[PDB]
Amino acid sequence: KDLVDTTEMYLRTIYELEEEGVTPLRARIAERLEQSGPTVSQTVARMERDGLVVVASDRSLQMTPTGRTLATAVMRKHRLAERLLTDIIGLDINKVHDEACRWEHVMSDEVERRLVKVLKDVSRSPFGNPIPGLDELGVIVQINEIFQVETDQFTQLLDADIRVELLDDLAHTIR
Amino acid sequence: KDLVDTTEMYLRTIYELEEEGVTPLRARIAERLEQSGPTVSQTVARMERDGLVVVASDRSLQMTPTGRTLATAVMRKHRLAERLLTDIIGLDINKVHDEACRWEHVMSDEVERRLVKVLKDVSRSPFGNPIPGLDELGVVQINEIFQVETDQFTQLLDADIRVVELLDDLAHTIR
Amino acid sequence: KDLVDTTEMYLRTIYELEEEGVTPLRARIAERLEQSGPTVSQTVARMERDGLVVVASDRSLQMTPTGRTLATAVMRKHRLAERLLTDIIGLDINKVHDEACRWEHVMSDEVERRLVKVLKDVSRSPFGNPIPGLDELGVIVQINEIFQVETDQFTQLLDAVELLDDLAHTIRI
Amino acid sequence: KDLVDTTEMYLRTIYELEEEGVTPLRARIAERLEQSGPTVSQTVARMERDGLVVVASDRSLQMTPTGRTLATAVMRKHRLAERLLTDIIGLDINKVHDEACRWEHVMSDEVERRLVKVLKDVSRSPFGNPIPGLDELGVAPGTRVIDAATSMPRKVRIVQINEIFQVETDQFTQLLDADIRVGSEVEIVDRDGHITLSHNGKDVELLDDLAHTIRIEEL
DNA sequence: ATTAGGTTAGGCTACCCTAAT
DNA sequence: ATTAGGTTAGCCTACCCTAAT
Ligand SMILES: [Co+2]
Ligand SMILES: [Co+2]
Ligand SMILES: [Co+2]
Ligand SMILES: [Co+2]
Ligand SMILES: [Co+2]
Ligand SMILES: [Co+2]
Ligand SMILES: [Co+2]
Ligand SMILES: [Co+2]
Repeated sequence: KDLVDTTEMYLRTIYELEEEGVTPLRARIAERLEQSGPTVSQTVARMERDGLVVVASDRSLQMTPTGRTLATAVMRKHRLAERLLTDIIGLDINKVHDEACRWEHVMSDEVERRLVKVLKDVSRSPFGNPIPGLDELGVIVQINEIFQVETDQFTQLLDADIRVELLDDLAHTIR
Repeated sequence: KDLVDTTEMYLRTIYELEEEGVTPLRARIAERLEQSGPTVSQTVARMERDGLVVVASDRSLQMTPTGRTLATAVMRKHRLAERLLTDIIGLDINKVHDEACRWEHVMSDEVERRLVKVLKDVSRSPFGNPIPGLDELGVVQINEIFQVETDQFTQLLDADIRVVELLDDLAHTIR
Repeated sequence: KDLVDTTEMYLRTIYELEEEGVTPLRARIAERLEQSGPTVSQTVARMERDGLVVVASDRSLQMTPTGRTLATAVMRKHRLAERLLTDIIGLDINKVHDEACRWEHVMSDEVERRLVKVLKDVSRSPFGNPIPGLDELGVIVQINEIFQVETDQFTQLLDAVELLDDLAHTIRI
Repeated sequence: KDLVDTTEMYLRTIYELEEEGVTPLRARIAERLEQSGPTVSQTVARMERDGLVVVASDRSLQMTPTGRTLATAVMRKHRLAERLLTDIIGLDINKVHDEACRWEHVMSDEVERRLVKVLKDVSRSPFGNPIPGLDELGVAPGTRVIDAATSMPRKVRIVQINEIFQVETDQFTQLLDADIRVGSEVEIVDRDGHITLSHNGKDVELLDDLAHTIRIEEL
């Protein structure tokens, strides 16, 4: 419980939802980030005030171009870190996602570029998630980021040697 | 300007001052961290309230054992990160200290251990600073304060110096 | 800890400060009502949004006519209740101010008027505080409202003492 | 629209329902306090969470002993306030119930006791509703009207007006205007479907739902 | 009565600041 | 440093609601 950077985790979340094909709703962010309703609605307002996102007429969250850009950069940083964490540092595969969930917020663009070089392929994350917005950087198919967080159900997935019945909610999670 | 974790950078700074042989004074933290006087005196009060440090009868800051412990862990994380950034990632040497000033607050104990393994020697930081509290982990030199002084440090790098006239303040910086 | 009606107790407080001759500052409200700084600053913003008060260029609180009006009505209701509580109900004199601090927020204009009738004089509260705005209703000198709250120092006053430098400007005469 | 204290008004309401012999259901509270379905269900949850009441297997609301104790103290506070309001303050009889519905939530146990002293009898409220839990404070039933009416009318004495009726404005003000007060000698019939009272040649037709909310005597 | 998704009012702490003591 | 007074981000709870089940 410490998003490190709240705004970033909110945008990464919207991004994620989009990835999973779900409609970005304040409610989503709420449950996903385990934050109170009023809370997320407020933090989101702040965001909108900073032209990072806009709550549509239908309550859906449309990241502004600028908000979108950042959301992406974060997703990219996340997956890149995961790759380095596993490929190079060789950190335990379960802890990898969490560690990255933190680093995504403190990794510079340079370090990112350096990683591109030092890393073999940078197509996808260790979990098969395609690493985004690399163009801009100036340089089973996959288990969605949302599943990677589901520890209990994920380790049950790892106990099966997967690179097991999934909760109806986690259904649309593994592409 | 974003300590990432205020308390940590506060303790790491007290630690650092001790290193340079300076007396840890609220005043130091203030200038070093470019923060208002009242601000630091209050943040510190918070710390004291959390038995992380105590303001001596002589206004000096004495980290409690527990505060001391964390202070150490942070410095450790810092230098460890620096080594990885340079040795492995190969990130530009000037940017190295800053990136680490960030990572130190989001690097887990595990990744640290993994680093110990993947890294050659972990005696000192790329700047010659002795990596501390490795014992506890369960597994000459340009002071940290100089590494921040970009202009004066790059003037130091323009002279090809690895582990001229330095500001009287930066004097006790290079041991 | 339950203002019953926040906005009211905020206004009544600004009124009170004015009475004691103190400059109404968010800071005052905070300490007086034992509420966080950010909290009172926000609740006040709400008030200002409802044209009940405005934060001066010098950070002082100037109740708008409307705000002022309400603030007064509250103070009036408070003292009237106190009188009723002591004179008619005969409730213990220390508990009186507290009970009133509650009733002030749920007493109607009518009840007030009825009270004026049933009560002897309604010049001041049992604590000598002059009952205000009896006109819109259409109808030792005194221990300030702020002192009536200081239980320990007040009962020492009832046991009759030296008053805290802060509570100094509290008892007029 | 401002219960002053939500929890209290909810409990007082369950209390009331029990009094009128109605089954305490979330639905009742909803209509009675004009609050959305979801709303009351949730506020009740909170209550249950605070062991104030429990939603039976049959969806009925059973106040825990603690919840019950509070409900009672509120009803007591209400009726005591009403008495003071009328007997002492002499506030208009219609405004009396509303003022009380507010005061009930801010009147101390002490003030209550003082009232007991200052007040003559404290058997019932100005509307004939018996003041409860005077024991905790530490200090006969009439026939529902709906039961006394007949095809052929009869004179009878108003003995009780339930707290629920006092809220039915058009309905309450109406009776209050026929100059009907507790003690009035009134006439009552079951004329083609509905029950009606007549005090001063004035006739007041009771809503079928309210017919139960008025206890009667026999002169 | 519940599921789904919001809301406002009112309150809080951590952390940061300028001016005047 | 401290007094004095205030500020933003980030959070929570008690309560209320409508649309759709
Ligand atoms: Co991940
Ligand atoms: Co994260
Ligand atoms: Co360094
Ligand atoms: Co740092
Ligand atoms: Co008073
Ligand atoms: Co009050
Ligand atoms: Co009543
Ligand atoms: Co009520």
